[PDB]
Amino acid sequence: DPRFPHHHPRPQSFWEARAKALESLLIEKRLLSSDAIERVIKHYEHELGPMNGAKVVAKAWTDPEFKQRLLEDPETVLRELGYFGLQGEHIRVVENTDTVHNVVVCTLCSCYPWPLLGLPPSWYKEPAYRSRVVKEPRKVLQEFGLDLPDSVEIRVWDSSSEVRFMVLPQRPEGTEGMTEEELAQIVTRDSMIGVAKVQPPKV
Amino acid sequence: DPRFPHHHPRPQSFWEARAKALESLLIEKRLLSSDAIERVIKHYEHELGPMNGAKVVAKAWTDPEFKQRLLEDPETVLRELGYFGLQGEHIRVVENTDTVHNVVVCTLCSCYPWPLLGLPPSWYKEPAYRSRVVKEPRKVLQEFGLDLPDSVEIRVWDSSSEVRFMVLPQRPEGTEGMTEEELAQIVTRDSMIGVAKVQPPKV
Amino acid sequence: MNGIHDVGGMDGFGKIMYVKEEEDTYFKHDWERLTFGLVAGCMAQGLGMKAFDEFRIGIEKMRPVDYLTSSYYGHWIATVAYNLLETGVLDEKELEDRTQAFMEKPDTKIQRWENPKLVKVVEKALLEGLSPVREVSSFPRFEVGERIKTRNIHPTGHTRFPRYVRDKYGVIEEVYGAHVFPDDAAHRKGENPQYLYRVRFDAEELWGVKQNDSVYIDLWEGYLEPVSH
Amino acid sequence: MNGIHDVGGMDGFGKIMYVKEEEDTYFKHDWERLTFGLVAGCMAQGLGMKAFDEFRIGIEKMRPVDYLTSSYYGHWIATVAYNLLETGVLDEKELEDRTQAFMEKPDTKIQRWENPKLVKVVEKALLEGLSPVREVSSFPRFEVGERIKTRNIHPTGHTRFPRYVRDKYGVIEEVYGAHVFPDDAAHRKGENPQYLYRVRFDAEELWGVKQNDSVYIDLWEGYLEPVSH
Ligand SMILES: [Co+2]
Ligand SMILES: [Co+2]
Repeated sequence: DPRFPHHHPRPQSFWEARAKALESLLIEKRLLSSDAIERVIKHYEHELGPMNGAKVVAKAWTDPEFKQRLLEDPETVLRELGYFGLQGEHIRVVENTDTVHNVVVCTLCSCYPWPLLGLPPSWYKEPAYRSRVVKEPRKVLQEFGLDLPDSVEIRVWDSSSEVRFMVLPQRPEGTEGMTEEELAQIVTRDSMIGVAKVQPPKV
Repeated sequence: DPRFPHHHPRPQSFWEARAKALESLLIEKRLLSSDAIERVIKHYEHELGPMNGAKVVAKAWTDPEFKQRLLEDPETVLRELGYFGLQGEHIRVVENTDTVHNVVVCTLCSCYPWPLLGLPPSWYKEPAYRSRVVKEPRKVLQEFGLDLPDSVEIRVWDSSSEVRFMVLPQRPEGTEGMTEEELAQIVTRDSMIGVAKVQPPKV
Repeated sequence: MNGIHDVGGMDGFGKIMYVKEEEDTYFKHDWERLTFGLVAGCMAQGLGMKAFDEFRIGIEKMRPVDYLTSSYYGHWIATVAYNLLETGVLDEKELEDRTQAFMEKPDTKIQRWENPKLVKVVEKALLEGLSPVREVSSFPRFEVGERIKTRNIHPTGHTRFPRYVRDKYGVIEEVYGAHVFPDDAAHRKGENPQYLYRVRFDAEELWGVKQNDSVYIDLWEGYLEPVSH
Repeated sequence: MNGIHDVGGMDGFGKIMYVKEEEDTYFKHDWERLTFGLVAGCMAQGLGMKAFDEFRIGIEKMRPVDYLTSSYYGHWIATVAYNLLETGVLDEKELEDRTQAFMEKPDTKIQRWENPKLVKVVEKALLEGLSPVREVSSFPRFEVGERIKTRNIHPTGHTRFPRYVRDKYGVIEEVYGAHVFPDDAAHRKGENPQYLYRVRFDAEELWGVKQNDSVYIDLWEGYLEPVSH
């Protein structure tokens, strides 16, 4: 025990107590206000969400010119739409095709384009996904229920720099006739990460 | 919590309870006897120890012929001395010189020549030593109080196969006149692992 | 550093706990929501953290057992405390006493205080961001299409050079421009911009197995080296 | 597998808890002494384990958090249970109930039983050992002094090919002969002997830094490949 300190992890309560200790200290010293701490929670829990990226996908799914502009100079296009911000300053959009499939990850931590898709999924920041997706993406995808043929190239994008990536899925073969606003409703968060494909609204 | 099972480690009591559960089950099924479980504890806790290797070092420190025989065909020499057994079937003896220093380890687990030095040190099986000794042996050695010049080559031996290694330290410059049995008393366990040098009996 | 956070390519972490997005809750506890604020609040003012480089190193320095056991937002708490202590914003003994106090009586309420002034600062950061793009006079060494070779180096400090791509051959896909160099900025050694490149690697080169898979990653010029002839 | 046990080259594990040998106690608890017996007892009879290959894999399969938290002898317990279940020597539900029982009332005594017959078997193993040396008809591919190159492969199962030496150049120092191949024996696929070699590596080749240090390690022929021209 005295020679095996590393065997014992700090209890979950410790971290909770530490966060409170930090909050009081920063406030007490007039370094951080309470209304500022709330502004953030409100902004990441009720203001940002996958809904933003969904609109981008829907617009590109219905406007060939927009799509091109988006794939060539994504940073400019997104800035005009207003989907810009902390951890979303530089974004690249990768397109899925019948022969190419894209899947993003952050093996080192959990980098995700907050301004576009909101906060990341719980499994996205855990070791299981981060460790395996780069070495055997096909197996990992099966676990999500996505079985891709061997003729389909899988491209894994690891966010090692401040640059973030978003996946532009293919328009399901059941739509046609639907409007932009109606298409934005079928685009799922997982489809923009590359772990799933948008299912046809047919059924 | 329900999606974060890997965050919680099994309590130390679980392992203890498991060992007992195993003991009763094996005994109850007449697969393992109690007098057999004791024979082993007695053999590794009271029969084997660093004392064995110490005698080998002392004999080589006083018999040039033995030393040569030992360095060339160690397996045969050790078999004649009787220092043979489980996890000690194949052993190699590496010699330290004024320009060469040897240090053994088992980065993958904790392989150690039981029949020769007994059970390994507590720090020898922990991650700290195993992870660093192969990349920056000099720093690790300083922590043990051993500061080696840059002109001295350090050879790290990682026990990846069933083959085990033992370090033959240099005879301190304070002995001379001492007998074999008297020299065996100054050879330390750590000196035969390479993390320390035998200090001169002068002081 | 070759820490536990660099899990790329490791085995043993088991299956993925997949959950439907409409059921995957963001924060389960109040202290987690608090942490997000604590992080965004300090960085916006440059308290202990100018950008995310100093933030990631704080996490990487955690003890392996704490990194795997504490929750995700536990990592954020560790780095915020690390950085505030380092930069002397808060005293060691000062923080320890509070932590213990809140572990004794977790229900203890905190004096509320407010001012729209800071709130305006935090909003500025959330909407304007912190682009690491900079301007330099150096001429980039590599060009799109060129075959590259990652250097075999093992930095002790922070670095965005994951182990699974060291000492491997790849192809430059894009030249982003110059970005703040993590390895230096994270240790307060000055954001010394360096050209950033997106390099593509084949599964065969990384894992020794022919599969129709490939990995794209962004590497700083200081991690790459030209192919010898 | 690229598991948490392959710590060679990692950072973050902190300082070494050095302790004087005359003060470093072997077993602090009785269950630890028990474990040693449990391990040596089964392997001597070939119960769940013929040699140490099946034994090491059992540990490697542990959950990362359990491997870092349980004590050293906790690893031994995990593998013994793993192997006994796998080989069907003991039933899953059968072991779970006992474990729980002993967690409820740890003071529960066990019926003592003995027989010098098994004791004689255990002694045989402890004194004769389990040499993995075998005889084969194959001609070794490499010779002492030859410059070699470790293969870039990432086996999913057991292997004694640590990550810090993959895809690196080295020099054969010795040809031991043929030894049981871990990668197969550990998974009960047959001990398919292979020539074992001791390869020497320079610090520069492994860590990209010129230092007067070198690493010696034993690698099976299946991990090595000839240098292209
Ligand atoms: Co990240
Ligand atoms: Co070992």
